[PDB]
Amino acid sequence: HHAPPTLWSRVTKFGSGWGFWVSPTVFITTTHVVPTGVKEFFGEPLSSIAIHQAGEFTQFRFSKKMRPDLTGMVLEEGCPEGTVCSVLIKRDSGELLPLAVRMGAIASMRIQGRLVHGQSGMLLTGANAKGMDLGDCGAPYVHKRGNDWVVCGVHAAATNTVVCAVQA
Repeated sequence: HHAPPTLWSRVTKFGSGWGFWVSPTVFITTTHVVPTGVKEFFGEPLSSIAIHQAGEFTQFRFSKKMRPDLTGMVLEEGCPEGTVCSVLIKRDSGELLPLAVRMGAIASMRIQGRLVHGQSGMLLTGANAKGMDLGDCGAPYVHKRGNDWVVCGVHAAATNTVVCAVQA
């Protein structure tokens, strides 16, 4: 399943990586790419943003509609084992690079001394261009269930194995 243009339009440069608009008001990213010592995100003051973060997953809920062009989509805490997700990687040039990954177990993992609630996966070589393999932290892990796309994690770590941070 190819991610449609509106789905890619949710992937947004943020901090030292990327994040993803789940809805007009909800933005998700990986905690370690979030800038510190700032007074605003996307021009909105801290006092107008509800933060929900843990385990390398960060969610922002803005008090104002920031992306009213978007429908609200489902964010899930990971996905069933064996799901094939696409990691929606974008280059600075705007080139789109969906990377297929076979997902494994949701688990608690220590990664470089930080507690990560995440899901491991293995890149699906057979579903990516030859040689297309491992600043992309925060890219969303998505999959299509029935008629709807679901987001289930944000890119956090890699070595042919990857980990997305997850949160409900």
